[PDB]
Amino acid sequence: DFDAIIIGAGFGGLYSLKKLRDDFNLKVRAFDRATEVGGTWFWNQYPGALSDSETHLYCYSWDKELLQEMEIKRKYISQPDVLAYLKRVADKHDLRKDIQFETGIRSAYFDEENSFWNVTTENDEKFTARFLITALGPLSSPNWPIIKGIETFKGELHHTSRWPKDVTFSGKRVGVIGTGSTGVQVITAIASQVKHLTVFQRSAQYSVPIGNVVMSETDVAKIKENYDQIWENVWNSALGYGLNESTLPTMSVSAEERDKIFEKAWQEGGGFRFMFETFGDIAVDETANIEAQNFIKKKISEIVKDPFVAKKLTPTDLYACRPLCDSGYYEIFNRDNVSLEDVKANPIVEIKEDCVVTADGVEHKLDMLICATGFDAVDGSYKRIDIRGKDGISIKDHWKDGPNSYLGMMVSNFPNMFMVFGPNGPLANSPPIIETQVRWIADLIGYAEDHQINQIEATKDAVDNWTNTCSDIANKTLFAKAKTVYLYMGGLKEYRNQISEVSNNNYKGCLLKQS
Ligand SMILES: Cc1cc2nc3c(=O)[nH]c(=O)nc-3n(C[C@H](O)[C@H](O)[C@H](O)COP(=O)(O)OP(=O)(O)OC[C@H]3O[C@@H](n4cnc5c(N)ncnc54)[C@H](O)[C@@H]3O)c2cc1C
Ligand SMILES: NC(=O)C1=CN([C@@H]2O[C@H](COP(=O)(O)OP(=O)(O)OC[C@H]3O[C@@H](n4cnc5c(N)ncnc54)[C@H](OP(=O)(O)O)[C@@H]3O)[C@@H](O)[C@H]2O)C=CC1
Repeated sequence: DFDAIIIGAGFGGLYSLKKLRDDFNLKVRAFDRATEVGGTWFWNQYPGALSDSETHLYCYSWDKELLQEMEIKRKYISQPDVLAYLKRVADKHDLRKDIQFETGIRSAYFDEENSFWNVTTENDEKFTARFLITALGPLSSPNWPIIKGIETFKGELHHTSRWPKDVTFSGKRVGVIGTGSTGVQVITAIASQVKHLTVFQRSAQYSVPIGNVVMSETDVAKIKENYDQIWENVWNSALGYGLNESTLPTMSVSAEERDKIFEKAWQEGGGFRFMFETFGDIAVDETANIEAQNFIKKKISEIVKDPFVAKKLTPTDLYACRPLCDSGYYEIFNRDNVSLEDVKANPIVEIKEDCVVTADGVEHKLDMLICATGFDAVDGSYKRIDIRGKDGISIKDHWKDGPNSYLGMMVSNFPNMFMVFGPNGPLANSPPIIETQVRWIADLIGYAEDHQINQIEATKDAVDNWTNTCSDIANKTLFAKAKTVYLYMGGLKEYRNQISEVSNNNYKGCLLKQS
């Protein structure tokens, strides 16, 4: 028996464990398939892996001594350094003694008689707990491209999600399929290391410089001396990225003024900075969105000296989402050892023992093929567990059409289960989201223990209520004319207001059962 079982030992699961064990004195065990803490920062060790958030904000805020001890080496933080940070958190707070590593959870079945969860590992070990905390992260299974003959390739074949140690690039012909955030990071990191690089691009996206520079001891001292105000700014913001979130309409200033504002953000770096510190309506007004696109289009044409390559890199969609972030991506395509293939116009039709074949019949001979082709959607990690709630309803069937929840944390028919960084949550920097959710869930569990209530479940109506306010906010946005509602788009501050009103009003929308 435990009071709570936690699935996952990334950012989300580690603070869940700290909060429930040490602040609410509950008996807790966490599980992870990994051999070490860190979650996605343990699993994802591909070349160029880098935070989107600046280093001083991509971390916990709840341990003030840890903040003052923070290593802030560069403006953004690389994967080995995030992993080392989370390892330090687990060291300082004695967390691993209550984490069972190398242990996958195969099933969790709710026992309506006892009002607790029966949790079974992949090695048939059974544990019981009143509450189930699912901290599964935003990514499900690695998505491989479905291409005839991929199994015949005899060279090195790697998905970015399983990047092996000891990979060497010198002298090799390498291909990369995929040009999302991970593909851009990999391509930028390895182009100078390989004999030849072929990029297989299905859809060009916009990318802005990230501006990753070293941090002087003075830069760092200025942050740490003001850290309380910095976090207060996070909690009162929509995105939690430390931005000065603009209200200025894009088309309310002159062309010369507009160019200077975009250039300012371009030089300082960051994708959210470009989209939301410049002007206030780029995600809302079609004309504003096109102006932002055209700024980046002009940059691509200036950086990439061959205009035919520049055209291939230039996105074609009418409206644009938030741009990627890079450390020298477009410059890569000026190199003599880089070839860009548009596989919308010239699709991949076959992989053979030594090559990728495109529809023009060209054999692209490769020593190594890197699939930066992404992951299944967030609800996949839930459906990959055999989770059965009331009446034995499985989460696979409950979410057959997509995920739906209350506040991003509670699922109807699944009592005493609480999601951390689950579907239908806010779009903001993730550590502040996870801290917000862990603290709300722990307060709810604490109120349960005080009031002797043993079953907490959100109602069908509350879920539909949450789905509607997500739909209503999203429909003021361009993001239907671009690439169930997966995200609450009201921002971090309003999300915290939303869940504060629920807890202040006796957990409206939650069925509470007393024993
Ligand atoms: C390179 C990179 C940069 C990023 N930068 C940012 C950024 O700047 N800002 C931002 O907001 N987000 C960013 N993200 C995304 C987000 O911050 C991370 O996904 C975040 O660390 C998620 O933490 P988590 O604990 O919620 O999930 P994860 O770190 O994904 O941890 C989930 C864990 O659950 C375990 N698990 C799952 N199913 C089971 C099971 N059945 N049994 C046992 N264990 C299981 C997994 O093994 C995994 O270890 C970035 C992601 C990457 C890859
Ligand atoms: N640094 C990071 O990696 C971070 C990632 N994230 C999130 O993590 C998730 C994963 O990012 P990423 O790993 O880049 O995965 P993405 O899904 O974002 O991009 C996948 C890439 O592979 C291409 N692709 C997929 N299938 C095929 C195919 N069959 N043939 C050819 N090309 C294909 C896609 O092209 P198309 O566009 O045509 O499908 C796209 O270019 C995203 O949701 C991202 O927002 C968030 C923060 C940081």
